[PDB]
Amino acid sequence: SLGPQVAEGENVFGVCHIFASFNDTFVHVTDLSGKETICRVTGGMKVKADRDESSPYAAMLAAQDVAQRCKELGITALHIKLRATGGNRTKTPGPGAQSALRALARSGMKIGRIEDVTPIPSDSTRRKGGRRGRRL
Amino acid sequence: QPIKLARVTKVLGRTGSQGQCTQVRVEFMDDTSRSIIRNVKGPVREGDVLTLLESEREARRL
Amino acid sequence: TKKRRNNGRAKKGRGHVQPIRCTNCARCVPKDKAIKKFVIRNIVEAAAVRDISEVSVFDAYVLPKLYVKLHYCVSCAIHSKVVRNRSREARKDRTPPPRFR
Amino acid sequence: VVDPFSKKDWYDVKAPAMFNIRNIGKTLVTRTQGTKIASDGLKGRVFEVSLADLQNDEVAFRKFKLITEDVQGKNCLTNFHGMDLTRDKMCSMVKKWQTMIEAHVDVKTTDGYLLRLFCVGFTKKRNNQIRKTSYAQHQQVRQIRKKMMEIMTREVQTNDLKEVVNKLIPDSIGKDIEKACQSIYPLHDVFVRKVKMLKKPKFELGKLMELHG
RNA sequence: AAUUAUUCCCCAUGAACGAGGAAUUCCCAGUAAGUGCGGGUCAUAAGCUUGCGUUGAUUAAGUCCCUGCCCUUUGUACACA
RNA sequence: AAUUCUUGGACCGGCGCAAGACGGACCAGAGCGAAAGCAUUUGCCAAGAAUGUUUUCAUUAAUCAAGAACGAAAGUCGGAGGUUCGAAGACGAUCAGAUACCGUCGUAGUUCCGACCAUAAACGAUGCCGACCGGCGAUGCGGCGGCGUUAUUCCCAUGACCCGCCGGGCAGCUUCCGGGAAACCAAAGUCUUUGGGUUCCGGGGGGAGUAUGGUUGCAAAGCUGAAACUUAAAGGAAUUGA
Ligand SMILES: [Mg+2]
Ligand SMILES: [Zn+2]
Repeated sequence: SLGPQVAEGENVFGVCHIFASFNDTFVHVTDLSGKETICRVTGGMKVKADRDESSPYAAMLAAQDVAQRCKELGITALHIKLRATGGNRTKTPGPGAQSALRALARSGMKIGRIEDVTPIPSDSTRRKGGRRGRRL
Repeated sequence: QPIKLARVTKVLGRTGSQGQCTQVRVEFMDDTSRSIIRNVKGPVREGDVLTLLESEREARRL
Repeated sequence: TKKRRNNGRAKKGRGHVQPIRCTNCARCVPKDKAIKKFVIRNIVEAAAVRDISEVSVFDAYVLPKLYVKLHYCVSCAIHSKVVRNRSREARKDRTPPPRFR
Repeated sequence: VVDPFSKKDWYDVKAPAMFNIRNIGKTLVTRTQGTKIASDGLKGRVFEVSLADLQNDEVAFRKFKLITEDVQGKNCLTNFHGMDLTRDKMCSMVKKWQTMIEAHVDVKTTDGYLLRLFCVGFTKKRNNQIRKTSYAQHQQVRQIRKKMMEIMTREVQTNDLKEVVNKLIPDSIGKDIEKACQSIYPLHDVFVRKVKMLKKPKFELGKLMELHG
């Protein structure tokens, strides 16, 4: 529980992987390596209803618990790696992306550098749903 | 945060669901040049004063 | 009766154009039949920018943008109001709508 | 009922002598409990650092991958692994009404390291051009791509890895290709999109500690 | 002609009701509301209605969110639609 | 929402490995091909339209019964493969019911090699060859002439722009050429002022692409293809309503 960095100026950086699907949100802090995990609070751990796992609210709760949990270990600032589902599926991030990123900045952390890391394929395998799509 | 005075310079358009908020261009009495857009309840006139609790946030123009 | 000259599509002298999966459905539409749209968006919406402009470690780091190209099938395009129905005269107008602000 | 972060030593990370800001940050490890060792589990961690943070303050769109190939003592020693342009940059460059020319060469340094470099270049629209398009014919494209490969190979092949990174810190390779292809078709947004690492020589320490001052 | 009290007067009897759930109405200036006075019905006769003055405001000078109705474009194998 | 997956650590983050698909953005009313169709790099092999030509042969040509080559997808037989997706299936929902749309799995298939199959809204719903008949601005390939800008600094000479011209090609806008039932069309024009050449093919709607024979195929099925009977309409474009 002791990052031996200087009390005055030294910022200890983590990196927060915000995987935001359209029916879940993840907020997951790691080393600059990306190997050693510190926190992972999902949208679904906080709220107990299936329809609001992908909420701005649930993502706001998740980022708040992550912010509080990582402040104790002594992670001061965070780099950001945002992503939607990707592959064959959507490449627009979920509605929890904005509220989560906002929430762990309202909660007194520092924001380093942000970038999209969605798995964008060269050209991909056949997408789920028939030739005639998802008819409803 | 210190409470700051924004002065209405030109009333633009009416907004809200039931046409209830006047959206107005304000010119800051503090900084010479900074002019932002704010949604305001009640009746507002061209050339009077508002007391903003925050002098950074801005309302979405239509 | 003949409604379009270019049969609702921008194919003239091919025979075959490879199909694309719609971004709302997974419906197969030809590459040129599809209503295409290029959304260049700020990662942080409108007000979040101000909170992340102050809680940033750096000095005027121009926070990045989000580039997403979307292909809609005609039904998905009309349903989402990306396009709308038009007059017999206005149908022929190919100049895209003005984006002044 | 075991606090899992009680047994965690923090380790300072060090970048090689080629960059201005030496230390990248800190790294977590578990105390040597049993047979598996802290330093051995810590060896071979890949750090993706933006060149803005790696230097003092510059371009933030170029990133360098760095491998902790050895640990000396309370200090991870990283070494050049690879390179990649950011998604935002690559997506911003690729726009319609022009020709995108892509090359890749599999070339080896004087020391063991065998890289795979990917170059990219877009046809520039002239200052008085009224034609919308500004496309390159197929033979003009593959004459450009042949010249891309010829420079990319020459620049790396003849000198060692310390000097090829010194070339990738600016974009001397991309500026050299861009000026070279002015006669065939004027390109503009020319970079070395990506650098990959396929083979390393069998690890040395004296060769690492020359790169670490 | 008053019991199933027409109405009115005098003494006595002293019920719920402590500002009102879902839902919903009318209304912007001498207007809302409080207040009483006349006309109608009328042998008897106003808790109604139709007019009159007296006292006299808060809020708003906007919109298509709600409920309605109205238009233009578009589609149709409907035309006692 | 549930079916399903997971403290025998799923989902998430990191580093490696293997497999089989596919070639994003650049990618356009752009290109090529007889049509179906065709997109990562490089090499090899043969072909091809257009332009250029004061070369050659000198009617060798146009369209075509018979006969013949190629022919998306699905389907069939044998071999290799099986990542994704997924007819039938199995369940979970929804509903009055749901043998469906929505969900979780999932077999044939989806991919390659060698043999069949020969149909598609296989579409421009528009045979091929030739002539004449308006305008305008772009666009792709080839040639020609021309201020100037730019890269080779050393500029001759090559590329990149700039402004026109000529020939083929994918298209576009415009008009009382003219045609048409109109929609619309530089062809769907040059048609009662009716004839340039030639192949295929339609004759009110159903029965019906049905029966029967013959033929091709392993099968599915393809090609050719009626009649009795039934009926006063079915239909095409455009207008006003609802
Ligand atoms: Mg076709
Ligand atoms: Zn769709």
